[PDB]
Amino acid sequence: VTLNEIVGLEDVKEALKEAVVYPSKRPDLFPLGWPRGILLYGPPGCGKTMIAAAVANELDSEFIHVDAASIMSKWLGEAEKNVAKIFKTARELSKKENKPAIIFIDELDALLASYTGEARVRNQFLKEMDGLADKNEISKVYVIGATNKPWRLDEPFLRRFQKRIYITLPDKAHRLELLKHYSSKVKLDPNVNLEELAELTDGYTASDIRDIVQSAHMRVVKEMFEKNLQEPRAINMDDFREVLKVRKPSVNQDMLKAYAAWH
Ligand SMILES: Nc1ncnc2c1ncn2[C@@H]1O[C@H](COP(=O)(O)OP(=O)(O)O)[C@@H](O)[C@H]1O
Repeated sequence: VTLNEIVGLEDVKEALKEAVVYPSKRPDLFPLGWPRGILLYGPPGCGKTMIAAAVANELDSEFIHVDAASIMSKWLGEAEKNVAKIFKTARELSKKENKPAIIFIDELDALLASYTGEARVRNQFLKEMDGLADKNEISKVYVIGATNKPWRLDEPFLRRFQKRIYITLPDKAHRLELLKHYSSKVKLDPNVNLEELAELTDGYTASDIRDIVQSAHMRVVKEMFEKNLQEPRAINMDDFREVLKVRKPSVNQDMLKAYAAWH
């Protein structure tokens, strides 16, 4: 998974290049240092995972994909042990290959939740993060965290991520490119208006949009199968309309401004 495979997020692409790629490739050029914690926050299905992997891939760095919910445990002492082990692994990958290591931690807010005092997982995580910054550390390790509930992160936690990037719902023009992108792979009737579809999909995420196209395709595929035909008819505008009547956005009303509030 590469950067060219991601439709929008040109300024996000830039920010991460700036935070990770450039200092990894030219450390001498950052005499004022750089942060090693990047936080991607926003609604789900907006490309957070995608973009983290797309930069690991750009740098050809070592990569560790972690789901924070997976690290947690209903027994004492396992969650902070798991945390310690991930960072250690990374440190060692980095020094062994003499190259940077990227840990992508998805569902970051999970570290703060109650499975069992939750403080002990937090404090270990906070210590590893401060450890990355240490000017005696030989390993070059970066942490890219993602959440769709940033309000669940406390402020000391936020202080370890000195770069913090809001990834929003796609705008009309973003939606149009996503539409163009996903629909390119299926066959459309000339009466189909991407422009109007762009407008009707306000509130919908990038994966929602993919799902809308998939779901529209399925109307024709289903038509072919149930009549035992060879190939399906092209997708028409009404097909999208019927999908839109029944598929509402993954992101409801308030959550959209929980996000802009916190941002
Ligand atoms: N900018 C984008 N361009 C192309 N596809 C996207 C984009 N954003 C999201 N997607 C699609 O949505 C899916 C979910 O994206 P993901 O990176 O997991 O979202 P997040 O991590 O923000 O919850 C991906 O498999 C991809 O199919």
